[PDB]
Amino acid sequence: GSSGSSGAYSELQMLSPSERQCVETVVNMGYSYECVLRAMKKKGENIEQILDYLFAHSGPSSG
Repeated sequence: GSSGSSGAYSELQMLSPSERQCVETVVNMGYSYECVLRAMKKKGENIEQILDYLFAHSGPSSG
């Protein structure tokens, strides 16, 4: 799912099924979209990772 050269941020608008779930997932866990988004593009594809990175920014609150 890619071809159009021009249009990067466009993805955000219509992310993929793997990215959407990633975001949504965490977003559901009780996180932000922007952060998660970045984290996702930072850590890539790996909730755990995104979580590890997220926590960093996020505050320590288990439960």
